[PDB]
Amino acid sequence: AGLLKKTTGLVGLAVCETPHERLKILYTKILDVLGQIPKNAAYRKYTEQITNEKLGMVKAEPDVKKLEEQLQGGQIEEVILQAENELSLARKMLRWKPWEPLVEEPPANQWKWPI
Amino acid sequence: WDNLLAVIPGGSSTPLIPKSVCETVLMDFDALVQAQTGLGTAAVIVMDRSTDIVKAIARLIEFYKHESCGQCTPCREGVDWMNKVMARFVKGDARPAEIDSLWEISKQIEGHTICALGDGAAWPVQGLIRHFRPELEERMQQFALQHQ
Amino acid sequence: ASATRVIQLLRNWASGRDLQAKLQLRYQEISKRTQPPPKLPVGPSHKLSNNYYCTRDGRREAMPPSIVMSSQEKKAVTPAPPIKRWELSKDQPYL
Ligand code: SF4
Repeated sequence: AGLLKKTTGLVGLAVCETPHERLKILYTKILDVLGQIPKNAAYRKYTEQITNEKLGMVKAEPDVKKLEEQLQGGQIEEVILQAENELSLARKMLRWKPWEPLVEEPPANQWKWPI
Repeated sequence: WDNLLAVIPGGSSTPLIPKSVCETVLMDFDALVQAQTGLGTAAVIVMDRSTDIVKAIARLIEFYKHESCGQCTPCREGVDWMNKVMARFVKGDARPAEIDSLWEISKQIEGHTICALGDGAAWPVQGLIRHFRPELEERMQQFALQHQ
Repeated sequence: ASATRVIQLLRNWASGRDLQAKLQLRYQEISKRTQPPPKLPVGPSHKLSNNYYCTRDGRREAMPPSIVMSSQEKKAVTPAPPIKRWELSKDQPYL
């Protein structure tokens, strides 16, 4: 927390003045969109393993200055940006649906370099 | 017993034994084997302090070079290589690491030959290396000292 | 060097610094071009004692890519620990 940081050190990236709850209502959203995905999905178990877990201290600890080393994710103003891509990514494999078997096995021994 | 420096136990191929180990051992196949040598043909050769062990097997290893049929390369090449490097050892023209180098090639031609002469050559020099090691170091020390 | 103290003063004042301390050219400080013969060292494995190439087989010791999964509770990991935010240079933090 403390005095609002004038600049985050990355041009284009802006300092958000309400970062803790922005992480909160983002982090709920991936948990929300994860609801559609099946339980057997490998994505979901990994998602919930780091979503509400990392929703933990941000819910508990409110000082973003201490929150830097809570997630080892760098500056908070890009962590919420990173959470945005995770929310974005969750939408992506809501369509890819990758837990089916391979579309096609690799044709003959194409791999196995050298030739 | 004071005079004798070492004794060829049972044959030229069998590594020579010094007084330090041959003070009690019985001349039998089993005791000779555990004495890092062999009874072989019971060709016991006595030799005193006055003679040099290096000049002793010098003529011995020279005879081995004069015999090898040359069929397999380890005996054909190594034994002559042994003769040249050991000829330097007589005067002492080698650094301390050459004894390990001589030991290395001695293990190289040991067993790798078609016949047992190749190892039959390894054993005498191998026994000389393991027993009169300080003698080789001081003989080489005199070589560099007198030819400084 | 040649240059008299008068215009040396002109260079020093106009540039705001003393240039006679170090100049962009060279002088007698350069090592002369007839350096004595060297005695370059020998290799670490140049010993004639145990030196078998069966030990150092850099080309040979390489192994195929290790098979771990092929087409033919759990925990979440990362390819490496996340980076550490390095601190400012103690010598000079802010230019
Ligand atoms: S070890 Fe035997 S086969 Fe080989 S070169 Fe010597 S005598 Fe010939």
